[PDB]
Amino acid sequence: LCTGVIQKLGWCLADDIHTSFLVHKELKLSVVRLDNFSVELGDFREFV
Amino acid sequence: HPGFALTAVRTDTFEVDMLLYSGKSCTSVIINNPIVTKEERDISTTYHV
Amino acid sequence: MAAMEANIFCTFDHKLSIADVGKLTKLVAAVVPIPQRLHLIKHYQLGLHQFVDHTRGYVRLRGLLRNMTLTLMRRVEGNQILLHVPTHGLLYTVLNTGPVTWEKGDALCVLPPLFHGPLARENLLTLGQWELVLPWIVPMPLALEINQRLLIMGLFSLDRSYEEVKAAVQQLQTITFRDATFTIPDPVIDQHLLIDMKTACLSMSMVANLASELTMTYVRKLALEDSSMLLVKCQELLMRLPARPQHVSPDDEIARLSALFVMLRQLDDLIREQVVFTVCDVSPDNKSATCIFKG
Amino acid sequence: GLFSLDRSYEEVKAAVQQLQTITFRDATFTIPDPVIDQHLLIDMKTACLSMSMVANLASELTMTYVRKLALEDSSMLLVKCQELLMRLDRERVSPDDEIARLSALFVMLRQLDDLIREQVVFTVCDVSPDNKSATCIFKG
Amino acid sequence: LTCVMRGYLYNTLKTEVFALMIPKDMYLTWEETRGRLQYVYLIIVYDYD
Amino acid sequence: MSLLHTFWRLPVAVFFEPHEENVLRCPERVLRRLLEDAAVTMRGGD
Repeated sequence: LCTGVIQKLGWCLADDIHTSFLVHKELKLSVVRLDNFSVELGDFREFV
Repeated sequence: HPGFALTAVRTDTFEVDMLLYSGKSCTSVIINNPIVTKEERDISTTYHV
Repeated sequence: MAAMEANIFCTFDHKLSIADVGKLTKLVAAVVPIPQRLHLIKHYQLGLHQFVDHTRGYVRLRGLLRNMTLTLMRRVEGNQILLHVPTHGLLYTVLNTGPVTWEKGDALCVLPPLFHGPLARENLLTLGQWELVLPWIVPMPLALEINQRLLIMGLFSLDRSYEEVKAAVQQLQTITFRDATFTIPDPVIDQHLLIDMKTACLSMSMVANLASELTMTYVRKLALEDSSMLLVKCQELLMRLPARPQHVSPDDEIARLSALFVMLRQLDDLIREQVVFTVCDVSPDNKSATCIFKG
Repeated sequence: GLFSLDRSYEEVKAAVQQLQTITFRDATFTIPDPVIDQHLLIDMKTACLSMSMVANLASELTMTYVRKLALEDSSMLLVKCQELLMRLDRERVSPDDEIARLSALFVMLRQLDDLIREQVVFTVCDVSPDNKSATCIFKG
Repeated sequence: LTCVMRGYLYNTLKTEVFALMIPKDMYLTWEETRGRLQYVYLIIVYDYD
Repeated sequence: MSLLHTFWRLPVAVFFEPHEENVLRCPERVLRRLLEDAAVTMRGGD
């Protein structure tokens, strides 16, 4: 049951989205970056 | 060669420098002082004139 | 680099007579949809008329209207308009167009307009092969039965005779709500409605599979024991075909009920539109009301 | 609520009694029985009746349309849907009445939506040692 | 740890504004060309092996 | 007439290119001619 769930958190200006890397313990992770991010938490709702 | 004689039609677009003449006081532009509108956010504010 | 605009200006390119400006002033506090948000937009992109293609399908217009942005109209003046996007959760005053009569606490939905009677009031902004087609703001029951009836027509169109389908269309095109008479235009079949039908059938079958034997037998047991108006009327719609329950398992049944709730939600949201307003005040003239915003 | 008609049996009494006690984080309160005086109240009975009627109707209704859509379907989920109905069938009409039957299904489905969709009014971030008080951000 | 659950994300003087960091494997886009305003959703799907 | 026994009680309509999945497309004439040609070929090559 509940094969998939979607919840909403955030709205952004599309031009802000950029790519950058993250460093911890001297190792690098590659991430996408949404610069001016404003959050609005939504509840889980499931779709089948 | 088959029994037809197709013709081609095509368009070529150019980039051009123009000149423009107009008579003095040929039209009147009427204006008002710019109107300022405020829009607010916590991060930043923008002003529209 | 560029933020979202909250106040939208609009300027009609064609000249407006005093009658056009008066008709526009009457439209203060109406709900106008726009496809994209900019600080200064033209009347070609304003209104619903742009999406009226050669198909004219109501279901496709309903689907396409959902993706638009909702704006409230303010401060109409000489050749200029001010459109204002309502922030979520605040209180706003609104104007209504349809012959629907509102009340306290209705959940309002936005939909493409129907027409009442002879289509007699459409002389508003006839300027330049363009129309200021407003959407219809209606309370929840009317939108629910609208979506239900289009879905019913879509399902019934399957494999049935064209003449019987036309009789069903004649029945289902007409809607009565709060002693007002409405008629749907263009109940055509469209890809959006086909996808809705596919999802509806899948959800119905999954509900039928998940439902436990207790749920199946409860109707017949209650009908055998009790006799009431609702029970006999619902049995008349059903089909006719003591003992202790052979399976008694609360855990499996509660898990089953959770899954069936999931599938019922999947069936529900097909007919449930997104709530736009909840109203608690009304003008005694019924034209204007103050409503809280959501969505 | 659905067990209201089988209360005379010990199995149903035991199941209901085990149902009443709900256990949560350091809480073990019991939810009162909706069946009182060997009878059920009107709204809860209507909820159960509508639930069971929707579940009973869907089985007969969906079978006729699922085969047509599977004939039209290209994503094969409706075909497996018809297979699911085939296994259900092994396990166990006038047009206006068909229209009224679909209408009945959906109109009673309207009633059930209240119990089907819970709504969140508060989410918390502050808890006191005075724990019976907390701060929340509001949603509606 | 400090967490915001409304609005933008900025330091004490708002001299610096922090972004939301999402790894490339977990980031998904369906539309090929973006519109000015777009929302962020979290999706969990189950592959019933 | 039944030599194949199937788990799934209802067949699905074929789709997608042949590079995605293995399917048995099989005209009767093609199979019969294939067999009747192959039979003699095996015999050809104290």
